[PDB]
Amino acid sequence: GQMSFTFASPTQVFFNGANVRQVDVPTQTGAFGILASHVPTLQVLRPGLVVVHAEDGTTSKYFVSSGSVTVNADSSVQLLAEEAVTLDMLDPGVAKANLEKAQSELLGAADEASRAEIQIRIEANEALVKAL
Amino acid sequence: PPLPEHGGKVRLGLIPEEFFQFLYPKTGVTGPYVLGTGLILYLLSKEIYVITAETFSAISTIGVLVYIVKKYGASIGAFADKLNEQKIAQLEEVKQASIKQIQDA
Amino acid sequence: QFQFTGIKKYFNSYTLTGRMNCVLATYGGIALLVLYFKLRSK
Amino acid sequence: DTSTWFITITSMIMTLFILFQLKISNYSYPASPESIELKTQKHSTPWEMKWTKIYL
Amino acid sequence: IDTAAKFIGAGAATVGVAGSGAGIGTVFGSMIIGYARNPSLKQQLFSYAILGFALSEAMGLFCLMVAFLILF
Amino acid sequence: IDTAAKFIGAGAATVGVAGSGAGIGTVFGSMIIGYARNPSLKQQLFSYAILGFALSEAMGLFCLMVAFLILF
Amino acid sequence: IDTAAKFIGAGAATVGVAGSGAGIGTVFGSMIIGYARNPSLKQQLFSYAILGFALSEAMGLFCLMVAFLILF
Amino acid sequence: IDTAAKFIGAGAATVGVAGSGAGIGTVFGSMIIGYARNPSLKQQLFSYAILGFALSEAMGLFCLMVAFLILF
Amino acid sequence: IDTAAKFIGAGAATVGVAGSGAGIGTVFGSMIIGYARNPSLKQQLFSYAILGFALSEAMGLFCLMVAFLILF
Amino acid sequence: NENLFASFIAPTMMGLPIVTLIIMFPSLLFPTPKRLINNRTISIQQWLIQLTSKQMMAIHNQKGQTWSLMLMSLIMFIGSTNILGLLPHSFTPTTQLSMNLGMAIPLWSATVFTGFRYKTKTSLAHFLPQGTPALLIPMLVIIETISLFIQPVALAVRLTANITAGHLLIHLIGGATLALLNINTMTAFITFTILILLTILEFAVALIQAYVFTLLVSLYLHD
Amino acid sequence: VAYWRQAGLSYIRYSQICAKAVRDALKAEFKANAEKTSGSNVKIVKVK
Amino acid sequence: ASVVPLKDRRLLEVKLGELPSWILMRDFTPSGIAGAFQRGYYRYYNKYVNVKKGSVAGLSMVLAAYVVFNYCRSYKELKHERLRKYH
Repeated sequence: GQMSFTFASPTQVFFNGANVRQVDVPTQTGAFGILASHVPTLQVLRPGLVVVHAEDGTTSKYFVSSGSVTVNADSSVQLLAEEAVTLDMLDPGVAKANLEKAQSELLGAADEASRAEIQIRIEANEALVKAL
Repeated sequence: PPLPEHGGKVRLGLIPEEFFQFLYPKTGVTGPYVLGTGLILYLLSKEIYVITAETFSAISTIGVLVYIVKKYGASIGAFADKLNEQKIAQLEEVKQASIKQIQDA
Repeated sequence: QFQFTGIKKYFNSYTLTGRMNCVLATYGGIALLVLYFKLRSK
Repeated sequence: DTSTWFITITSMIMTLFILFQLKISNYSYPASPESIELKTQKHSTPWEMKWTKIYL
Repeated sequence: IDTAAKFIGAGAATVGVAGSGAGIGTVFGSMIIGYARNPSLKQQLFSYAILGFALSEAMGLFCLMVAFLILF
Repeated sequence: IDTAAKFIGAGAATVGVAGSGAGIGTVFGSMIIGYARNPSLKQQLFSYAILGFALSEAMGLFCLMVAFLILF
Repeated sequence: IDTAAKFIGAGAATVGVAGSGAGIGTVFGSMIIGYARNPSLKQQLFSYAILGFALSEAMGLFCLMVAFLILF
Repeated sequence: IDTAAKFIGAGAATVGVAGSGAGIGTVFGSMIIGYARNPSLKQQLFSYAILGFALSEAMGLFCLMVAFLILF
Repeated sequence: IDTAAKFIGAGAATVGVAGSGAGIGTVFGSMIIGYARNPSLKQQLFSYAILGFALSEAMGLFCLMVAFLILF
Repeated sequence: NENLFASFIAPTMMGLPIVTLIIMFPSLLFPTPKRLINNRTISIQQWLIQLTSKQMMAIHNQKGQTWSLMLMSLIMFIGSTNILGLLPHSFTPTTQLSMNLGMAIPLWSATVFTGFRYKTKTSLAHFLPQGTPALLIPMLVIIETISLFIQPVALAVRLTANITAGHLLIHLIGGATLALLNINTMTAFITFTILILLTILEFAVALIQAYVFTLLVSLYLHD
Repeated sequence: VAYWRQAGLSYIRYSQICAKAVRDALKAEFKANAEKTSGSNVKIVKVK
Repeated sequence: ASVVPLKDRRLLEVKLGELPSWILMRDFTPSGIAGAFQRGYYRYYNKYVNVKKGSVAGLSMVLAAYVVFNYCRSYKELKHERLRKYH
C-alpha cells in the first residue's frame, strides 16, 4: 500500500507510477520480495524473470537481463532494465541448442579470463531454459 | 482468545440444534424402522462378553478415517479428472492421426 | 510356473550383486549361535 | 518383545518380492504414449519425400 | 527408599522440559530478522511463529507428564 | 535395590529428548527468515519444514523408547 | 548388583542421541534458507543435506548401540 | 562392585560423542547457505568442510575410546 | 568403594569435551560462509581460522588434563 | 491437588503370531488391470507411482536407471505395512528387528559390489576426497571407513526403532484413558491428544522416503 | 564477488554478454528490434 | 480348493468394486459405472456418501474384515472377563 513501481526499458516503458503490492526481482546476490514497505537497498541484477503480480486478478511474467533495483526511503521503487522482454517473443527451441555449444568451448579456452567470459555465457542460457 | 472460545460455543449452540434436527429424522422412524433393532442385540450381547480393553484408540483411528470421506467427495474429481485428462489425449491423437493420413493421399 | 519368466530378464541383471544374502546368511547363522549358547549356560 | 532367535520372518520377505515385482511391472506410463506420435509423423513425411523423389 | 527413588527420577526428567526453551529462543528470536526485511506483519509471518511457538512447547510439555508419570 | 535403578535409568533416559526440543526450534525459526525474503510459501519451502520436523521427531520420540523398556 | 548398575548404565548413555537429535534440526533448517535465496535445489543443494543427514545420524544410533551392549 | 563402576563410567563417557553430533549439524548446514551465493565447490569450499568434518570428528571418536579404555 | 567414585567421575568429566565439540563446528562453519563472499583466503581468514580452532580446543583439553587428574 | 493422573502396569506385548499370512496380505490390496481405461480405484494408485517414479529417476540419469524399477517396489511394501498397523488390533512385520536386517544387508552390499565389478579402483578411491594435505591422512581413512560400515546398521535400526516407538505411545496414552475413573474432565484431553498423535503417526509414510532415498544416495555416490 | 570478479572484468563487460544472448534467442519477427539497438557505431580515437 | 478361494475374490471384486474394462468386458465395465455401491451403502448409516469414484464401501469392507479376523488371536491374551457379563 502507498507504493510506486516504475519499470522502463531504454526504448519503452511498462509501468509509470502504478504499483501492485508485490514485485519479485532476481538479484545478483540472491533474490527478494518487495512487501511495499521493504527495508531499502541498492541492488543489481542477474539474468532471470521478473513476475510482477498485478492486482487485476493475475500476474505479469517479464524477463529482464541486467538492470538495477533501487527501493528507496519512501515506499517507492525504480526498477530499470536493459533488455526487458516478455515470454512469447522468445523461442525455446533455439535456447536449447545454445547451451551445450558454449559448454564445448569451455574446455577449449586456453586463457584464464577468456574462460571466465565463457562462464558468463553459460549462466545466462541456463536461466533461459528453466524460465521456459 | 476471547472470540475463538465463543466460536466453538456458537458451534456448541449449532451442534445441539443439528443433533435436534437429526433427532427429528429418528422421530420419522418412530414406526417404520425394522433394521437396527434386529442387529443392535449382537452388539449388546458381545459387548457383554469380551470386547472391552485398551482400545479407545480403535475409535480414533476410525474417527480420522471419517474426515477423509469428506475430501473423498473431492477425490472423485481428481480420480475423475485423471480419467478425463487421460481421455482427451487419445481424442487429440486420433484426430491428429486422421488428418495426416487423408491429406497425404 | 509363471512367477519366473515375467521377471527372469530382471533377475540375472541385478542378482549379480543383489543376490548376496550369504553375508546375511553368515551374519544370520552366527547370530543363531550366541543365543543357543546363552541358554545352554542359562 | 525383545524378541529372539530370528529364523522366522526373513525367509518370508523375499517371497514377497516376487509378488510386488509382478503387479507393479504391469503399469503404464503416460509419457510413452507421446513418443509413438513422433515416429508416425517422420515416416509418412519421408514417404512423401519418397513420393517427391518419385516426382523428382 | 520409596520416596528416595521417586524424587530423583522426577527432577532428572524436568531437565528435558527446559531443553525446548532453547528452541523458542530461536523461534521467537528469528522473527526479528524476518520482520525487518519485510513488514508484511499480520500475514502468515507472525502466524508461522505460533506454528513454531506451540509446537516447540509441545516438546516442552511432552516430558512434564512423564515426570508426573513417575511421581506416582 | 534395582527399583531405584529402574527409575534413574529411565530418569536419565528422558533428557536425551532435550536436543529435539530445540532442534525443531531451529527449523521453524529458520523458516520465517526463509519466507520473509521470498513469499512463495505454497512451494517446496513449507514442504521442507515438515520433513525437517518429521526427521527430527523421528530422532525425538525413540529416545523415549529406551525410557519405557527400562521401566517395563 | 550387576543387574542394577546396568539399569543406570544404559540410562546415562541414552542421551548420546541428543546431539544428533538437534543437529539434524540445523541442517534441515539451513536448506529452507538456501533454497529460498537461490532456487537450484535439484543439483547439489538437496544432496548436501541428506549427505549432511547420513553423516550426522550415523552418530545418533551409534551411542544407543553402546547402551544396548552394556545392557545385554 | 568393581565391575559395577566399570559399567556406569562408560555410561556417561559416551555422552561426549553427542557434542560431535550437534557440532556437525552446523558445519554441514553452513555448506548449504554458503554454496548458492558462490558456486566454486571444487575449489577450497568443499575442502574446508572435510577438514571441518574430520577434525570435528576426531573429538567424537576420542570420547568413544575413553569408554573402551575405562572398561578394559 | 574408592574405585566406585573414581570410575564415575572420569566419565563424568569427559562430557566436558562435548561442549568443545560444539564450538569447534561453527569455526569451520562460519569460515565457509565467510570465505564464500570474499575470496581473500590466503590473508587473515585462515589465520583467524586456526586461532579460532586452537582456542576452543584449550577449553576442551583443559578439562581433559583435569579428567586424568581425577584418576591419579 | 486437583487433577491426579493414574497409570496402569501391564506388559506391552510384541508377540509373534503366524507371519507369512500377514506379509502376503498387503499385496492383495493393490490390483493390476489388463485394460486401457481403468476403474477409478486403481487409477489413483497408478497416478501415485508416476509421481515418485519421477524423483528417484531424476538424480541418477545413467545406465544405473535399470535399478530404479525395483526401488519403487521397496517403497510400496513398507509404505503399506507401516500404514496397515494403525488399525485397532493389527500386526506390522516391520516392528520386529529380524527382517529389517534382511532388508538392509542384501541391498546395501548390492551397492558396494556394483562399482567393484565395473570400476574396480575408483569406487573406494572415493575415500580420497581432495588435494591431499599431509597432517591428516591417517585421521581421515580411519574415519571415512568407520562411517561406511555403520551404514547397514544405520539403515535398518532407524526404521525399527521409531516405528515401534509410535505404537507404545498409542497404548500408554490410550491405556491411561481406560484407567481414568477419577475426574472426568481430563479424560477428553488425553483423548484429544490421541487423535492428534494418530495424525503424527501418518509419518509412517514419511519414513519410507527416508529409506528409499538414502538408499539412492548410497547408490548414486558409489555409482 | 564471482568469477567475472577477481579475473579482471567490469560489470558492463558482464552486461554486454548476458544481454547479447537474449537477442539470439529471439524469433525471426523480433530480430529487427535486436538490430535496432545494436549500439556499435562510436569510433575510438586516442592520440597515442 | 484353490479354484474355490480364487472364485471368492473374483466375485467380491467384480460386484462391489470396481469391475474393469478390456472389451469382452466393455458393458461389464459400465456395470460398475452405476456400481453396486448403492447396494453396499445401507450398512453404515448413510454418511460415507463419497463412494462415487473414490469408493469407500468397496475398500472399507476388507479392512473391516481384517480387524475382526485379528480380534480372534488377541482374545486369548486379554481375557479380563469375570463370572458375569458386562454392562
